[PDB]
Amino acid sequence: QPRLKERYRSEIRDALRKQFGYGNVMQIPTVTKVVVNMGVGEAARDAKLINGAVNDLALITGQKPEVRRARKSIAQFKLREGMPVGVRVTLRGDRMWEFLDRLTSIALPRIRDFRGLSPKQFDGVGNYTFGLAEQAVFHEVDVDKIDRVRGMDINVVTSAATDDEGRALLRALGFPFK
Amino acid sequence: PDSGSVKVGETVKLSYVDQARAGIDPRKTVWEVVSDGLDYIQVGQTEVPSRAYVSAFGFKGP
Amino acid sequence: SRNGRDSAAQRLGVKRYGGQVVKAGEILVRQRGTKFHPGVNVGRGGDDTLFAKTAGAVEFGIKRGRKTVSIVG
Amino acid sequence: MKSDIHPAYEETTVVCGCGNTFQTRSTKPGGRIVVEVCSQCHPFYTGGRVARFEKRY
Amino acid sequence: SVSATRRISRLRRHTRLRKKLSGTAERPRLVVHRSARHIHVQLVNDLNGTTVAAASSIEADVRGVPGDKKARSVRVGQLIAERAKAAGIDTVVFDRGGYTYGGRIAALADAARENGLSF
Amino acid sequence: VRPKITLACEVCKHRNYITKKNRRNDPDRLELKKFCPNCGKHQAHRET
RNA sequence: UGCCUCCUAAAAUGUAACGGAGGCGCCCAAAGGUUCCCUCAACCUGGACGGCAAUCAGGUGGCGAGUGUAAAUGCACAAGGGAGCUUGACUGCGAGACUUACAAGUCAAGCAGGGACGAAAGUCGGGAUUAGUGAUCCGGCACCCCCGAGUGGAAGGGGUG
Ligand SMILES: [Mg+2]
Ligand SMILES: [Mg+2]
Ligand SMILES: [Mg+2]
Ligand SMILES: [Mg+2]
Ligand SMILES: [Mg+2]
Ligand SMILES: [Mg+2]
Ligand SMILES: [Mg+2]
Ligand SMILES: [Mg+2]
Ligand SMILES: [Mg+2]
Ligand SMILES: [Mg+2]
Ligand SMILES: [Mg+2]
Ligand SMILES: [Mg+2]
Ligand SMILES: [Mg+2]
Ligand SMILES: [Mg+2]
Ligand SMILES: [Mg+2]
Ligand SMILES: [Zn+2]
Ligand SMILES: [Zn+2]
Repeated sequence: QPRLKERYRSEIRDALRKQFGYGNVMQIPTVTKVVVNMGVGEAARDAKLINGAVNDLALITGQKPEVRRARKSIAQFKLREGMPVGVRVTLRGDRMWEFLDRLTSIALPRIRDFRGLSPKQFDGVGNYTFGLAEQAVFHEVDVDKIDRVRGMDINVVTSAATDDEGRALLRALGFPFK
Repeated sequence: PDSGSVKVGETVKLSYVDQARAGIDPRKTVWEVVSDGLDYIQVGQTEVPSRAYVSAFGFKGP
Repeated sequence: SRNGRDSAAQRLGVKRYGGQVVKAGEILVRQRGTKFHPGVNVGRGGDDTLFAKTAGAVEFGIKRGRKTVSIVG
Repeated sequence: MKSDIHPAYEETTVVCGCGNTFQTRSTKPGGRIVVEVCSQCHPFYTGGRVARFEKRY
Repeated sequence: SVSATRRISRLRRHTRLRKKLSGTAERPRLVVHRSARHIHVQLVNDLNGTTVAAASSIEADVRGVPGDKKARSVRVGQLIAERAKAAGIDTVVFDRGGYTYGGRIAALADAARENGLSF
Repeated sequence: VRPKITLACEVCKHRNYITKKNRRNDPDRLELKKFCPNCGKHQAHRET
């Protein structure tokens, strides 16, 4: 039992009913999926992704990630149609919360300049996305057994129908903001 | 090693051609043996294209 | 001049028409692509030639936005 | 494919220098992930120019 | 809205196999309907849509059966295979209904062949 | 570049078939499981 | 100067000019067969390097993308995209037809042998279709063991590829 999941339906599921006058417990939001991708655009040269893009996201998340291929060819990026350029993984259910806890407690408050992150980074549904500068200090990786550093960005998909309700959901889980 | 010491230094980057020629895989062709299937390779920390790099060693066209 | 070359015409079109009693195997419609679509008792063929499979009269009609070549045997 | 290609992932009790500990699941071998800063050693709880001459400058 | 992706993308598959598999007066078509609770099946005769024999898993002869949901599939496959043989039916085509062959439906198919339906 | 090749049998060496392959994509001899009327059953076939 | 597609072409077919536009003399051992699954382009919003455009998430989007290759007819039910095994890119036939001066060219359900895939129903005698080709003569090769110039053989001839 992940401790952020038991924290979810205990009082936060009770919290939003006071805030909006709903008529069913099905209309209350729930985070459904969290998507992580590197997007290694440098990987179109020299193929530094084998011990470079699969393994580093593996220890951060827990499962082997999907290597993605490019939809069409672009000349200026030196990138064909079908070359590996991005590395995606997906987190559902009981592994999703154990990434949401361990991000927001031992990784995400290792991010400086405490305005939190931006609460203006929602899309129009209630879906968030933030970024990371380098291979962060998710302490599962080590700096002496890696190649070059590489950032990522992390999507979070919810059942929200508007942004502030999606902001009301994701604030109460461990995402700092201003 | 067993005993002794091999002092290296951080002013050296290694390139090693070998007697066993084990980097060559006898199942795949010349454009994948050296260029790993992609199109632009790093050689001198620069952007030299793959087909134009293997052609510098004689392997061209067919 | 630069033009002037053509290909031989290929004699396409509809060959047996509606209400027409045909024997088993006759070419009903020769075409490129499926301008007409096979219906009941009509097979397509390797270059869209809509042969018949049974003796009987030929009738045409609509079936879900695709016009049909059928046989009431 | 939810079989023996994914990395090893069992439960892992994590401690900080603040003393606040908790028990989650991650890929550190031994249950031995050690941090020096956490999310409860910080707020998210409560929080030239004209001041030049005030040292008689 | 995943109660609409499941309906739209199962009559997208049901009409994919219905092209090549028709079912007539001598070889009718057996259409299963796998919900999350029950299964239904009927034999349809696609010339005027006249169903010849159905057998549901909702009446008392199947509702009073011990076992799990596959065990009520093996029972209802013994129903229509002996409800076909009052209409005089001995070969049929098996419509997957859009679903995957395996599980509750494959236990209806292998329990409808042990009582006469030659497929 | 696409020479005509021929597929002899592997039991009885009859040259039963003939087709084309790309000589630089496939520098080795094709193996397919084709019929043989001498034997009346499928056998293997290499090139010559 | 032969071959394919459009237009001239007068709403079946056909139809000339040193009329008007373009292609072909190949490609694919999977880009074929099959069973199964999926939906595109473009546009808007949010995001580490990221920009008009790499990778991610969510909206609106019924064919404006894609088709190995010119154009036309087609294809969203997909022939478009992805995956698992495979060799039907078979052998013996082929009722009946299209086109046709002749020679040619084209399509073919269905029958058996032996297979592939599918739980079955069934589909498969190359490719979404139409081009990627060349008569006869005379030679080469492999096999069948048909005739063998008195007889036994052989030389040579012949047959199916
Ligand atoms: Mg023409
Ligand atoms: Mg190959
Ligand atoms: Mg005309
Ligand atoms: Mg006219
Ligand atoms: Mg294929
Ligand atoms: Mg396809
Ligand atoms: Mg051939
Ligand atoms: Mg004939
Ligand atoms: Mg057979
Ligand atoms: Mg089988
Ligand atoms: Mg056939
Ligand atoms: Mg063909
Ligand atoms: Mg002569
Ligand atoms: Mg003699
Ligand atoms: Mg001789
Ligand atoms: Zn701390
Ligand atoms: Zn043989």
